[PDB]
Amino acid sequence: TSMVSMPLYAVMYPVFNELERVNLSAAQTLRAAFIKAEKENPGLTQDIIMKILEKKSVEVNFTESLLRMAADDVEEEPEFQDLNEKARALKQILSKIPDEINDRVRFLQTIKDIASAIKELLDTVNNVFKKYQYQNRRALEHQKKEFVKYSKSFSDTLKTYFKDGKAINVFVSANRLIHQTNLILQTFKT
Amino acid sequence: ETTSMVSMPLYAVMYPVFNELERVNLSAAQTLRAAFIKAEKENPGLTQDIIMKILEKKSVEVNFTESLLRMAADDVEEYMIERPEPEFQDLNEKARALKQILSKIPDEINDRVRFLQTIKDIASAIKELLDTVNNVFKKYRRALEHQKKEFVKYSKSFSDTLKTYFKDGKAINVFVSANRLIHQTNLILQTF
Amino acid sequence: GHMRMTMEEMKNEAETTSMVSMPLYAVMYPVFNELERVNLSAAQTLRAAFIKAEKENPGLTQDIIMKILEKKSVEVNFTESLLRMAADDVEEYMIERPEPEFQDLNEKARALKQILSKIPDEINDRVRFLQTIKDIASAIKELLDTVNNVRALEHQKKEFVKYSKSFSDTLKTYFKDGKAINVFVSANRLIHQTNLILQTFKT
Amino acid sequence: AETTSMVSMPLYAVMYPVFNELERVNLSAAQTLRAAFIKAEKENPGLTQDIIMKILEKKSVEVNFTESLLRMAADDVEEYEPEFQDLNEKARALKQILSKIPDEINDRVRFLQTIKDIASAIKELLDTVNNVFKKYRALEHQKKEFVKYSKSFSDTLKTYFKDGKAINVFVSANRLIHQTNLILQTF
Amino acid sequence: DALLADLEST
Repeated sequence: TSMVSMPLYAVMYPVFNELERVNLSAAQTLRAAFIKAEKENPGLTQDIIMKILEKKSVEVNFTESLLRMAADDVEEEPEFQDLNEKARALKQILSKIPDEINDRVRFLQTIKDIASAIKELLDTVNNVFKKYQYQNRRALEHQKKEFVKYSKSFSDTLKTYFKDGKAINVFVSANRLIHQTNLILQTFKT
Repeated sequence: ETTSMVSMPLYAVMYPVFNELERVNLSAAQTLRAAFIKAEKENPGLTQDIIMKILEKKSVEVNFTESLLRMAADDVEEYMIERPEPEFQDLNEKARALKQILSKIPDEINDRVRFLQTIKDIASAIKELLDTVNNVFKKYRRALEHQKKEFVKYSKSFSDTLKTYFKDGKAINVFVSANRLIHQTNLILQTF
Repeated sequence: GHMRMTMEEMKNEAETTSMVSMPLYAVMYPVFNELERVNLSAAQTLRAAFIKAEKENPGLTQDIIMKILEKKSVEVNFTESLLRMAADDVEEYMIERPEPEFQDLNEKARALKQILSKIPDEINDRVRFLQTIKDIASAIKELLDTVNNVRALEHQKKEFVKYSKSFSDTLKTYFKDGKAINVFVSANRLIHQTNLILQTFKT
Repeated sequence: AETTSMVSMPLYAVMYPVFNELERVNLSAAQTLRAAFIKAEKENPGLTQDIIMKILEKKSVEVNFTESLLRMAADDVEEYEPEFQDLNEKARALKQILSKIPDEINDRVRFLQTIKDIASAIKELLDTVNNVFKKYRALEHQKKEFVKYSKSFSDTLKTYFKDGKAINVFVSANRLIHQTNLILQTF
Repeated sequence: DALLADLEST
């Protein structure tokens, strides 16, 4: 006859629901975990969420660090190699973001350089298409669109940032773009 | 040394969380800790994604916290005392008022001008509640006494959150503190 | 034994977090959580529909919920009808056997279900209802004897008496609540447990 | 399994009117949900009845939530030229009054006042629509719908004055707050 | 039997 437990369904459920694609069985075991623990301890989930939220700092600091880490080349013909520079360079600007963001002008310049960096990565990508047998570009064009979905996403994320002041979303987005940049490379490599 | 950097949040965020909850429900803590440790072991980076998704959903929790605060208006006379006298008349009401002031925070919290006006009323209602606390406190004992300590701490922790607000902007903590304060007030009125 | 979510449902659920949508999570989601074990297909299919419809029209679930609560009286009646209906088919659940004692148990079982099925019609006059509480008490005391005059069987004795106790509990709340629907549903479970006893002396 | 069994009647006595009502404002939802319920019920009858009972058990949860949603209406006052400014304003004002209902409902006069305060605000806003219509197409259909729930809201009120039952008011108020938004987007 | 007599008295 009350809602001490609302955040269990309103927050944690959708959280586990939304990872599922990542790994299904852990999502399940934890849902079950919180579910049992809430049943015995109404209010517990909420106190748990509130404490997580209190740690935003640490968490932001940590996301910045992954981002910085995300650059330096993680392992795994003239344009078999000279493609990788535009990847490398994009990854590099993205990884710098955390230390540019807190200064409007230098961040003004940052975005320009990323916009530059992707647009001209896009060109390196467009201008390499021609080197694969044209009757099998299924994965290529696929990955290009994906990378574009996320590049799109990144721009909205920039957009909301000036409205928000919520920096993490930028790092989070920028990170996803990076992985994305890796998938393109995994795709064009194979 | 052998564990991934991606797994850091397990130790920097969740362990601190479980160590606090251990102070209350050792089983809940143990089990939930165990859950996460097994889940992270299996999926280096999972905890970090759990955390990001929670954070992505802050607004659900802002609304929620604002909501309990606003609802408090109905529970303002929750836990009046049914002993009749001016020692208990003065306690009843000064708690009713404080609770009512606190539940009005959400309406004023945006008009920074009017909100500063409101600040003083709370400081006032609190002081007046204390003035009737240190009025019946020594009148009547050991095992039922520690509540006075709580209220003072939290009521300051409220103002500290009030400071942080004009710095931050994130009203949630103000809502959250405000809520705790209402709980503490009920706790005081619960002793009797 | 657990629902799975599509990429699109996952995407909807994330897009839909405004306060107006919370009943999707607070009311329906636990519903689907319980359904899950009984009917995986249904649970999943219905969760999918709610998620989509809610994304597309934040507010929709609440509208549906509030409309359903507006039909409390229809459900009250239906539940009365179910309870009324419950005391029938004396033949099927009964002990097939025509004996001096085995036919006598049927007779004492048919008695109880009958008082119980009549509750919706006695619950309004406190005097009659009061009487019916008594008559029920008898029917129960009188029946549990006829059982001990004639170990999974132990479990039924336990369950029956447990549901017997629960009915009293619910009863006690109604005089503090005026919500007859709790009484009916309750009575109706006791009738079922009475049926379950006779099932074991059929097997 | 061709003849419907008794235990499925809430499908028809409760779920169908809800969908038949919903249909009038949301075909895909109405169709998809009804379709889903029909299928489920066909495959495991008594299912609809079980869901309704789960939903019914949550009444009080549900009643809190509705009030709370009404109190919160306060923050959504930005939600979505001179004669414009007046409309965008007398709108905000209606929402702010309705959102104070939970506070005013317990009392004799305070509520009575508020009811007049509402009736003023409703008429006031109504007037400012024509200050945008009769000065500057699909707007007319809304106006009609708005007035319908405004009328519907007044129904609830005097009905409440018999019942003492509030959610009806909270629910009615919430829809009204929703029409007003739906007017304010219809530009 | 304790519960039974109790209910009966209720």
